Amino acid sequence: ATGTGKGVLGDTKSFTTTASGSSYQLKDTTRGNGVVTYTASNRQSIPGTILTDADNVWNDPAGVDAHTYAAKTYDYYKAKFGRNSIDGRGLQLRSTVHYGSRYNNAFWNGSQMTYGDGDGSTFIAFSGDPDVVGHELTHGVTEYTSNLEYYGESGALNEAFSDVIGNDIQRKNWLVGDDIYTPNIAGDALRSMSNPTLYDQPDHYSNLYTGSSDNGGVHTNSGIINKAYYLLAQGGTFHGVTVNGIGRDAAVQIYYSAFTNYLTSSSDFSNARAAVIQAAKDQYGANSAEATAAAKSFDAVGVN
Ligand SMILES: CC(C)C[C@H](NP(=O)(O)O[C@@H]1O[C@@H](C)[C@H](O)[C@@H](O)[C@H]1O)C(=O)N[C@@H](Cc1c[nH]c2ccccc12)C(=O)O
Ligand SMILES: [Ca+2]
Ligand SMILES: [Ca+2]
Ligand SMILES: [Ca+2]
Ligand code: NA
Ligand SMILES: [Zn+2]
Repeated sequence: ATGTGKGVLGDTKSFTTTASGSSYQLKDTTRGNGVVTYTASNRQSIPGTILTDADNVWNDPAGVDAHTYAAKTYDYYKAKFGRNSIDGRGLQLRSTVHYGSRYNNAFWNGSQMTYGDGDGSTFIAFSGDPDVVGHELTHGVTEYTSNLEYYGESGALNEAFSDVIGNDIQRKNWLVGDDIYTPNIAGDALRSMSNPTLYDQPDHYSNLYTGSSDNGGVHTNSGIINKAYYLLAQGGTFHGVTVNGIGRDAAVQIYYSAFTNYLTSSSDFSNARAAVIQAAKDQYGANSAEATAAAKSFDAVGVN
C-alpha cells in the first residue's frame, strides 16, 4: 500500500505499508525480507508492536522517519554498493521507535535498530536524521563484514565507518546528527567530520584519547578517522600535509571496500591506513592520484 505522513522535521513523505484487514501496518514487504517498524510504547521491550494506522496517513513522526530512512538506506546500499540489506542476503530491517522515556540514545543491538525519543532538550527523536538511521544500520553491515570489536581503536573505526556512510547517504554537509541535536540552537551538531575538535573529538592521532570511558573512547577517537575521510574526499592541508581531494563518490567506494573487505575484528588505525590504501589501489591503480591521496590523508592525521 502507499502510506504517507510527516517526519520528525514536519516534512511529508511517502513509503510502503501493508493493508491488514481494516487498517495498515508499517511494514514494507518489497525490500529484501522486509522493512518493518515498531513502537516500544515508551517502555524498553523490543521489538515492541508493529505500528498501525487506520487510514494509511500516519501521525508518528519518529516511526515515519525510522521506516522511510530504513527503506532509503536499503536502496542506497543496493544502488551504491550492490549489497542486499545488512547481511548481503536481504535480512529483514527492523526498527523500533519510542524506546523508553525521554531516552537520549539510539543503537544497533545485533538484530535491529532502536531509537529513543530524546529528552526534547539535547535531542529530539533520533530517527529524524537520515545520517543517524544510516549510522545505526551501518553497525549491522559492520557486524556482518569486518566485525570490528567495540573497544579502543577498533571500536573507533566501527563508529567512524557508521559516520562516513550515514553522512554520505544524505550528503547535506559534513555533520552527523545535526537534524536531531539541540533543537534550540541552529547550525550545531553531534559531530563534525570536517572539523571534529568543534565537538571535543580529536582530529589528529597525537591527541588520541587513551582513557577508559566509552569503551576506550570509541565515540571520541572516531574523529581521527572522520577527519581522514573528509581530507580524502574534500582535500586540504592539515599538519603540513596536503591531500588532493578525490570527491565523495570515489572516497566512499574506497572506504566501503576497505572496511568491508580488508579490515578484521581486531584492526587498529594502522590497519585501516593499509586497507584504505589497498582499496584505493584496487579501484584506481597502485600509483594513481587516488592511492596517493589515500596515503596522504593518513599521513595528515598522524596515522602512520
Ligand atoms: C548517531 C548518534 C545519534 C547515536 C550513536 N549511537 P551508537 O554509536 O549507535 O550506539 C551507542 O554506542 C555503541 C558503541 C554501543 O554499542 C551502543 O549500545 C550505544 O551505546 C552515537 O554516536 N552515540 C554516542 C553519542 C551520544 C548519543 N547520546 C548521547 C547522550 C550524551 C552523550 C553522548 C551521546 C554515544 O552513545 O556516546
Ligand atoms: Ca491515520
Ligand atoms: Ca544530518
Ligand atoms: Ca541544534
Ligand atoms: Na545482540
Ligand atoms: Zn555508533
